[PDB]
Amino acid sequence: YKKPSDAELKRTLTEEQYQVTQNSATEYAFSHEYDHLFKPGIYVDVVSGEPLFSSADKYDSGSGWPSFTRPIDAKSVTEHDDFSYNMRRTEVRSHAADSHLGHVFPDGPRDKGGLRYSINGASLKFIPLEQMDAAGYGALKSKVK
Ligand SMILES: CNC(=O)[C@H](CC[S@@](C)=O)NC(C)=O
Ligand SMILES: CNC(=O)[C@H](CC[S@@](C)=O)NC(C)=O
Repeated sequence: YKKPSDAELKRTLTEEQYQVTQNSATEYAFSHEYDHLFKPGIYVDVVSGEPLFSSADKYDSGSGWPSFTRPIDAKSVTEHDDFSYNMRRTEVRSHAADSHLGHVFPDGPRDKGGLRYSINGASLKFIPLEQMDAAGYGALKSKVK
């Protein structure tokens, strides 16, 4: 409920950020750095800068995309069913900017809830633990492992 026009996004995002978040174009498995990033911090929507994921919940599923057991809060994302490409899938988008993020699957680690949020790295901006104050995310420094 807080998204710019596509033309504004076209001039402010990279081609990969644009195609993934605005056209739901899945990045190639293993292609984004965030697939192999495991440092403390938060992952935010590239469009709104709203907090989406904590480093605490990030894990390697071996899929080739950033994987998380949960969003930072259920409120941060919007999920819906998708029956395209002949599949039953649940798409995940950010709440405020409504960016396409990826999909959620019921094959995540059971000790952490059983869900795998499979997210394009291109849909995210990583904010390191240390920069979280300077960038306005002080109050979430404690969701971070
Ligand atoms: C290759 N990755 C896995 O098998 C991951 C690792 C889980 S975490 C909690 O370290 N497990 C699953 C179910 O994807
Ligand atoms: C079973 N895997 C898929 O359907 C994945 C979705 C990954 S998340 C990042 O949307 N898509 C492809 C094209 O392999």
